[PDB]
Amino acid sequence: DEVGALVFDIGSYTVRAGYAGEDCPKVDFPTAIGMVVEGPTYYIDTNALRVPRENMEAISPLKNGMVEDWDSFQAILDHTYKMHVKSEASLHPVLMSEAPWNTRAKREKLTELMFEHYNIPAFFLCKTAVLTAFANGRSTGLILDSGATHTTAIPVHDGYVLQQGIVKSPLAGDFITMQCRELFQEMNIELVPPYMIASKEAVREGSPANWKRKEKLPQVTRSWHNYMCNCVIQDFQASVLQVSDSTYDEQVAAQMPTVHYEFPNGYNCDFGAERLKIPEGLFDPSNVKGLSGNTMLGVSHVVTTSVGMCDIDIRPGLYGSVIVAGGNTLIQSFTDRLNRELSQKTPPSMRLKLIANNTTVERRFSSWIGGSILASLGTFQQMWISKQEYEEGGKQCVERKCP
Amino acid sequence: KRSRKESYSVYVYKVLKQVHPDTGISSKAMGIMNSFVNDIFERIAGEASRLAHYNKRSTITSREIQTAVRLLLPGELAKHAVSEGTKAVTKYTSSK
Amino acid sequence: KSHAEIAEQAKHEAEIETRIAELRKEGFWSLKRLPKVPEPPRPKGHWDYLCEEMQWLSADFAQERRWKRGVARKVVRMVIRHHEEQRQKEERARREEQAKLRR
Amino acid sequence: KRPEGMHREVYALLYSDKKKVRPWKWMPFTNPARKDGAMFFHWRRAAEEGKDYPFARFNKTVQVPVYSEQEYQLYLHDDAWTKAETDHLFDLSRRFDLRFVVIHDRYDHQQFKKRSVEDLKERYYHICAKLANVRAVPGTDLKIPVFDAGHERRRKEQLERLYNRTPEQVAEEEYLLQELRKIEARKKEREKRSQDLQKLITAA
Amino acid sequence: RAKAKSRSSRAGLQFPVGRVHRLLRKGNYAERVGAGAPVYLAAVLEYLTAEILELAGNAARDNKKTRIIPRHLQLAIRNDEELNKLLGRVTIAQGGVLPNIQAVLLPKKTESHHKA
Ligand SMILES: Nc1ncnc2c1ncn2[C@@H]1O[C@H](COP(=O)(O)OP(=O)(O)OP(=O)(O)O)[C@@H](O)[C@H]1O
Repeated sequence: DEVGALVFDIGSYTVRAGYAGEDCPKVDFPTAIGMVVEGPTYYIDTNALRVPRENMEAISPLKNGMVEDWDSFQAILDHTYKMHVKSEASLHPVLMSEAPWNTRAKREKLTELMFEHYNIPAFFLCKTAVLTAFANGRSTGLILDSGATHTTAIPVHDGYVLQQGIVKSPLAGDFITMQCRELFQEMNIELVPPYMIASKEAVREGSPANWKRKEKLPQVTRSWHNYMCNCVIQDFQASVLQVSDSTYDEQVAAQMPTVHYEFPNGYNCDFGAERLKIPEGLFDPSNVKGLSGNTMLGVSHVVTTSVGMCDIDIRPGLYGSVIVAGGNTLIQSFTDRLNRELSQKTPPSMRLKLIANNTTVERRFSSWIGGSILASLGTFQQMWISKQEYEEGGKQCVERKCP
Repeated sequence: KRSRKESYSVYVYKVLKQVHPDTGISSKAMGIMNSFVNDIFERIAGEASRLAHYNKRSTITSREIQTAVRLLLPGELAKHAVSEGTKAVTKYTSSK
Repeated sequence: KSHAEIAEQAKHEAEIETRIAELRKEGFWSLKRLPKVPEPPRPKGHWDYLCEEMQWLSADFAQERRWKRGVARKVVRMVIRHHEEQRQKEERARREEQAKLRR
Repeated sequence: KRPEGMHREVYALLYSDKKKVRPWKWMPFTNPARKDGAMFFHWRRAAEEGKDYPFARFNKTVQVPVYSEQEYQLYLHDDAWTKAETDHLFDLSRRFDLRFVVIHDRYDHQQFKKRSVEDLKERYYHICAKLANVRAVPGTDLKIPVFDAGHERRRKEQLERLYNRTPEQVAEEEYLLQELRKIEARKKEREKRSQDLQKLITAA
Repeated sequence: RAKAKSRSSRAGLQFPVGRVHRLLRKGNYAERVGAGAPVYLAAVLEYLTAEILELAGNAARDNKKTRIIPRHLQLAIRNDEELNKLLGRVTIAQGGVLPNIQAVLLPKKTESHHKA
């Protein structure tokens, strides 16, 4: 059942690669790898990417959870294979995750790219929602994945995704980063990434930062500077932001304790109601500046819409198995707000139940853990796409063995 | 705000199923079995306490319980309980 | 009572009328709810075997993660105990000098 | 002298009341459940190098029937369904273990017109029943209990009506719930009691 | 820490040695209960319960029933020589005494042909 394999979870934010059967991925690095057109050189290591040099324009090999640069994809695959894996691809089957909305053309091109270039013994392309359901202990249920690019509610019934029930919303990590940018700009906060700081001195709360700029600066692009700024913004998110328990109330938002945070340049200040007004857009995009439009569906709205487009015979099961995953889901009180909104919306007959997985490893790596336990099953041995299957049936075999 | 009450229904149904896989037990029969368990518990405990007190001892030990079982259970019923208890103590101290 | 009972009784007739109105609205009792479902199950189902093995292995993986974290906690607390007991053993070597005097 | 020599408690209770040579190796193996002969590897023992793969038994495929072109053209002809429209249904059934809740989604709506779940299932079961009725010797469950698609349709519709009930059909619906008992008690306790009391007054 | 093992599992008993020792230590039966007293008590309780349950199941199977009832417990307790000696003072709710057979009526007297 357990054979030496490599489960690849290529997320839009981070790519997780490891051996099937492990509790955690072997490596986890940001997906927005820096690129320099020298062929082009790519850096697939946190210590080799977030470095004060080497312009490294961020190419983001994938976008919207789908492959968009096959050359950069080959480069990142090669680096992951001989940097942390350090093994011949021909000796290990490959189980790779895919976005449910991934087109067949991509699927097939990726499949053939792993048989004529890497010559892997077997292949399999499973959807992220299926893997998530597989990990959390449910074959039927709704997968709520609030990633960096999009927040999606993917209904899984009997291990298969119901495309008609897929609902997507652009309110994701990118939206949170944009809101944090706007908040910093409104509070006259200079977002100085670490690579620009030579040294700093402790200053009083709210006072201007006293930091020295490095004289021998790197030759960075606007893209790489924005990438460093977005990393700092994501740190700020993980450190400060918190979802409101109930619908955002300005009066109640001003009664919550503040959270202290110091930027890399030394600037530090306490945040009050501004840290709880940003995460409200995820659930209620109406009260969002610059987002003038009601078509955007909130997390609870996305869930209810995804469940509504499915057959009523399975909606009870979907509500009874609503798996929450993604990095954005790690924000404080997000789960409580989501459960409250769903209980208020979910009809009484439908027994709402939220799986109690909330750990960072359990959340961000749910998709990878799913494939890890799926490739370790003896029953899964009969579903592999063997090299002979690809050589005979061609690239289109991906559509039959792993629909 | 719950007022939970305990019982041996968990170790008696288990014993029943291990000795009688196919035969069940009703709720009232379970209560009667629990009452018997508690009554024998009280009897053995009181006998061991009194036996220890006779010897000017402030501790009830396995020997006191063994002699109390010898005294209470009649004829060819004590021996079996004593043997079971001794074999459980020997298997308990052996760290198995 | 037993006088001017119309004020109380006409309410029941109004409630009957509202009951008919609601039956027209969505329905009081859904007509013929789940009368027949003859779909015969598969002999076993490959997917049902896969789901059984999936449950078996997922429960195992979860328990194994929990047990691994518990064992890590155990070993860390054990090394902390080793250091604390080394210092307590220095103190007890002093107490053993005292006990040797005593002996 | 006391023999003892054993544990204190057990002793008192008893007396007071008188080379491995099995190497694991990385072995290749072929799974009988596969027809392509794909060679996989497994961590097996040395005592069973060459034994068949045990999990192959968990490969019972669904019993989707297969029929010839002539049989189709003769018996399974349908004005509303063409071969290109019918073969895809059975292909999806064979591919997804004959579950219609997933087959509907997989339906290629580009080349094929939109079909519900109930009508797809009805067409499938009708094709199966015809294949059985045109077969005598193989005993293909001639009397298949084909479900009534119309009853299934109205059931799907009434329960869907019972689904969306937010404004007043779930909260104010408690009124109709209480009425379910009031009308079953008040109506009787009024009219039948009126009859009974009239008969009593007649006897009185 | 190490995986905690209960005391019922070590000895190999089903009844709770833990709860037994608990009732004992704060039951005022003594000042400092021994470590082996509760194990032995639970073992004897388990043996007696197993015996009475065996007898009750036998009586139920003889009566063609699946669920044990006070009838079966009473029958088992009063049939066994030693359990009755142990539970002579005890009375059971919804129980009954051992019955007599009515077949004796047939070959002595029955309804005659008079106006039958
Ligand atoms: N500790 C944290 N606290 C709060 N938010 C976080 C934390 N860590 C990451 N995030 C947010 O989560 C986002 C990353 O999402 P994640 O990587 O889980 O999606 P994903 O699994 O890659 O989705 P997909 O598989 O569809 O690509 C980031 O944009 C970041 O803002």
